[PDB]
Amino acid sequence: RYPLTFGW
Amino acid sequence: SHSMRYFSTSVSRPGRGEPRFIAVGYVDDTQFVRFDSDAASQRMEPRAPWIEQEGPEYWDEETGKVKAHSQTDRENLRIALRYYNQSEAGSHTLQMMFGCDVGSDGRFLRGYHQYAYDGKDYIALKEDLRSWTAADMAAQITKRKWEAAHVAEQQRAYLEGTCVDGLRRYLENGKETLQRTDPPKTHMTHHPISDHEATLRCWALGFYPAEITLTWQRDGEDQTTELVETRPAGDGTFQKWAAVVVPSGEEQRYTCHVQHEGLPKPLTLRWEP
Amino acid sequence: KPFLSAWPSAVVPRGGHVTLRCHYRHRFNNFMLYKEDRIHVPIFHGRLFQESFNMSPVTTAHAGNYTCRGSHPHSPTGWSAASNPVVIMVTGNHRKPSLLAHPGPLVKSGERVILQCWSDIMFEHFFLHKEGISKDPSRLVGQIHDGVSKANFSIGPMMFALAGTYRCYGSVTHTPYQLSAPSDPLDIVVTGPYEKPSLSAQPVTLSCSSRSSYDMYHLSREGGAERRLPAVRKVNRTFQADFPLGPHGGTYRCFGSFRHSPYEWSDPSDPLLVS
Amino acid sequence: MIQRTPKIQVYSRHPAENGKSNFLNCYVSGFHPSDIEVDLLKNGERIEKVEHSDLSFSKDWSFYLLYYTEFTPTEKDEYACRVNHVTLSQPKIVKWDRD
Ligand SMILES: *[C@@H]1O[C@H](CO)[C@@H](O)[C@H](O)[C@H]1NC(C)=O
Ligand SMILES: *[C@@H]1O[C@H](CO)[C@@H](O)[C@H](O)[C@H]1NC(C)=O
Repeated sequence: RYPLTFGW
Repeated sequence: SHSMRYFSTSVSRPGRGEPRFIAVGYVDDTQFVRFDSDAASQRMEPRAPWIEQEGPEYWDEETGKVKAHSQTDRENLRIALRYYNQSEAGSHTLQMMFGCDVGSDGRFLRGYHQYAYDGKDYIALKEDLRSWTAADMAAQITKRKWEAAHVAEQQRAYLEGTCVDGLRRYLENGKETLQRTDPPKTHMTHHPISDHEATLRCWALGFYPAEITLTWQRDGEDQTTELVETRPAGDGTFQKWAAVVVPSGEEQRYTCHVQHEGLPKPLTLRWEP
Repeated sequence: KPFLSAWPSAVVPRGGHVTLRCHYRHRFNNFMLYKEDRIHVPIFHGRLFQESFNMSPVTTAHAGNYTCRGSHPHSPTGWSAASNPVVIMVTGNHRKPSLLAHPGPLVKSGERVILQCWSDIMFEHFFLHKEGISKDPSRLVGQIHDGVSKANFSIGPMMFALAGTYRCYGSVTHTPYQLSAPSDPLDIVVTGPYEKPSLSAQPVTLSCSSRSSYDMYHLSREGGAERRLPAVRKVNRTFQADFPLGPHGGTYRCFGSFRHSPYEWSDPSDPLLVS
Repeated sequence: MIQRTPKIQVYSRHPAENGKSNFLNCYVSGFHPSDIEVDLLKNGERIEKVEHSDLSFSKDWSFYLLYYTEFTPTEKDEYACRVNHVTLSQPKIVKWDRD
C-alpha cells in the first residue's frame, strides 16, 4: 500500500 | 523472508518537457504497479496479473495517494532549488524509496523511507524508525520540519502496520508467482583466450528469486573471477554468470559453486568436455 | 513530436520578452512555427528559426496558439510532427482586477479556500495564476452582478504545493489572448501539519513556545492585521518568542514557521484570551 | 551533480538457436541521471518495435532499465545495443556475442 508523503 | 518496495523518481527538465514523476511498486523482484504522471490515465496501473483482481476501491485509493505524492515531490524540486540556491534552468532528480521486510512467519523485520537529491543521499529514516539522518544542510531543514510534523511516528505506524499487512495480503494473492522458487539452470562454457590460458564461464539462467551466489574455486580455495550483475531475462526470471581465466590443462582443478533459494543443496559444477 | 515551451513564461506583459523553444530529437534544433489550426502553413513566410525565437518587444499581435515543427532532413517530409500547443497570453490591456481570499488567506491544511477575482470592469473571463508555475492559468467565466464582474476560484484541499503568491487577470469577450494588468498579489498561507505552539502569559508578555525548532513565530488577534519575532533557544530545549504585551484586546493565536518556507506555518496554538 | 555512466549488457532471453523466436535484451544499469537513450540494432540499423521496463533504481540510487524486442536469431545477422547518455560523448555500441 502506497505511503503518505510530506513536503521538504 | 520477503520484501515490499516503492521507488519513485521526479525529474525537472526545463525546456525538454514538463516535470515528470514515475513511481513503481515491487514485491521482492516482481514489479506489480506503476504510475507515470506523463500518461493520460493519471491512475495507478496494474503491472502483474495477480494484483488485477483488486477492486476499484483499491485502484481509487492507491491512485489518490500516488497522485498526491506526484504533486508533493514535484513541488519538492522547487523547494530544493531554494535550499541549495540552484538555477531554475537546471535539470534535477529527486528519488524516494519506501517499504518493509517481513520474515517467514509473516512479521516485521525492517522498514525504509529515504530520499536522494541529484543522486546523493538526502534524508533517511534511521533503522529504529524514530529519527532522521540528514546528509547536508538543506536536509537538516527538512529534518527539522518533519520532526515538527511528527512524520517519523506516522511512517513508523505505516511501515510496521499497513505496509506489512499489505505485503502479507499480496504474498497470498500472488502466492504461486511471489512465493515460487525457480532453481537455477546451469551450464559451463570453455573459450581459449590464448595458447596458455582459457576462459571458464559458469552460467545461471531461469532463476527466481534473483538472490544468488556464483563462486569459483581451484582445489577448494575461493578464487576471487569476473562476475556480471544479475540481469532480468524479461520473463520474471534472472540470469548471471561468473568467469575465470584458467591455465591450459588445469581446467579440472576449477569448480563453480552455486547457492540459491531454489536449490536444497548447493551445486558444484566442474568442467567436462 | 517536439516539445514547445515559452521562456520565461507563456503569460507575458506587453513589452516583456518570451522565447519559444522547440526541443526536437535531443537538441533545440532548427524549427518552423505555426499558428492556430494552420499546422501545414508556417508563420512569418516560412522562416527557419536557428536556435530559439525571442519576441523581445511583445505586442498583442504576438498573442496566439503556437505550434512548432523541428527540421527532420532524413524524413519523407523533412519535418517533425506537430508539437504541443503553447498559448501566449499578453497582459496589461485593461485595468487590474481585484483578488480576494474567502474566508481569508490563512488556510488550514486539508481544507479549501475561495480565491474570488472581481472588478467593476465587465470582464467575460478571469484567469488565476500561481506565481512561478509553468502550468496554464485556470480560467473561469465572469459572473455579472449588480455592476460587478466576478469569479470564484476554488483552491484545495490545502497543501504546501498550493501555498504562495497568486494573481488574477481579466479578458474581454473579443480579446481572450489579451489580458488585463495583473491584480495585486495575494499570499495564501497553509497552516500545519506542523505541531501547534503554546501561547501563554509570562508568569508581562505573551509567549509562543515549542520543542519544535520553529525559527520564527507569528502572533495574530481575531480582529486581524500580524507581528513576527525570531525564535530564541532557552529554558529547557524550548524555542520561544516573547511578544511585548503592550500598554486592550483579546483572543490571540500563534503559529510557527521555518526559513525558506514563507507560506507554511504550523497549526495555530490554542486561542488565548488577554484581558 | 553526480553523473554515472551506464553498464550495458546485451543478451537473449533464452539460449540462442538459429531460426527459433527469442527475445533480445539490452539491460542498462548503474547510471545517473535518468535520461538515457537505448536502441537495439540489427546489422547496424535500429529495430522499430522495442519495448522497455518502467524506470526504477537500486539501493545506491542508480537507475536501471531493460529494453527488449522479439527476434529470430540467424547466422547472418549481427545484433547490438546502442546507448546514449549525458556521460557519453557519442553513443556506446555493445554487440551481442552468441559465443
Ligand atoms: C530576449 O530578448 C530581449 C530583448 O533583447 C531580452 O530582454 C530577453 O532577456 C531575451 N530573452 C531570452 C530568453 O533570450
Ligand atoms: C462566490 O462565493 C461567494 C461567497 O460564498 C458567493 O456569495 C458568490 O455568489 C460566489 N460566486 C461568485 C460569482 O462570486
